[PDB]
Amino acid sequence: HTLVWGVWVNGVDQGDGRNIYIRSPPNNNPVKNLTSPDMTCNVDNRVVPKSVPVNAGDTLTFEWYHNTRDDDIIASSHHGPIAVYIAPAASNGQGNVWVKLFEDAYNVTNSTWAVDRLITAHGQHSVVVPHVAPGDYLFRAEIIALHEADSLYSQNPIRGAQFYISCAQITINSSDDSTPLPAGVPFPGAYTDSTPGIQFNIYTTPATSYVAPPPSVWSGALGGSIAQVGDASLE
Ligand SMILES: OC[C@H]1O[C@@H](O[C@H]2[C@H](O)[C@@H](O)[C@H](O[C@H]3[C@H](O)[C@@H](O)[C@H](O)O[C@@H]3CO)O[C@@H]2CO)[C@H](O)[C@@H](O)[C@@H]1O
Ligand SMILES: *[C@@H]1O[C@H](CO)[C@@H](O)[C@H](O)[C@H]1NC(C)=O
Ligand SMILES: [Cl-]
Ligand SMILES: [Cl-]
Ligand SMILES: [Cl-]
Ligand SMILES: [Cl-]
Ligand SMILES: [Cl-]
Ligand SMILES: [Cl-]
Ligand SMILES: [Cu+2]
Repeated sequence: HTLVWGVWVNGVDQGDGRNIYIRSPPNNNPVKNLTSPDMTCNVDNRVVPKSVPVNAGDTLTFEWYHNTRDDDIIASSHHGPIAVYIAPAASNGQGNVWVKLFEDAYNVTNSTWAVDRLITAHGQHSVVVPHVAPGDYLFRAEIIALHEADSLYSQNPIRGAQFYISCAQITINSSDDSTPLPAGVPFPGAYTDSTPGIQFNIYTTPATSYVAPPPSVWSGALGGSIAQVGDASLE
């Protein structure tokens, strides 16, 4: 159970975005139904009044939290991967529009899942804004918590993989459109019961064995990381 508080751009806090430039749901409950429209941008998908201005090559940092800003972020039990996708705003997230910019699952060196390092990063993880067409976009940040992913929600609705999905409204201003956005995947639709990484037992399978759900990261993606860029406690 975790939500996005806001974003930073090039290490500068853009301020509380909840229901402002983040299409925030009313609480931190997970989405579990892979076929539901809630898979797109969570349970309250509507246009919010602001869109964060960025340029290609900028660092866009999502900041997550549990109950209050810069708290425990997400429960430590929620081991799992993190992804970020992009789609044009005009889609409203519908169709085959979502392009993957970032994926982190398990890091063998450090023996840590993406979620583990998200906590250590005070909720912060980033992508570099790609050289796509200037305009309005949705950035869909997705945490998958696997602590009940031994089961399938479709089979047992009290268990299953848990999705913490947040959509940020981002306006790309300066960009040469040298890497125009390719075809994407639909949400709901891309993840099914047979998809690698949706049904997995973290308690008996080695994490080195884990395969995150496709699609793969777009070759035009410019970078990303799970790491603190800024100190909220000084805000
Ligand atoms: O169900 C057993 C599993 O519980 C996990 O903890 C979650 C609780 O089940 C869940 O009810 C609680 O929801 C809280 C939420 O954290 C809080 O922010 C909000 O204000 O109130 C909700 C209650 O309405 O969330 C926790 C995770 O934070 C354990 O993590 C898991 O190991 C255990 O198996
Ligand atoms: C999952 O979502 C589908 C598509 O909206 C819906 O028809 C179905 O009833 C949902 N499942 C549950 C258990 O609510
Ligand atoms: Cl839970
Ligand atoms: Cl659900
Ligand atoms: Cl860090
Ligand atoms: Cl550019
Ligand atoms: Cl579907
Ligand atoms: Cl980065
Ligand atoms: Cu939770």
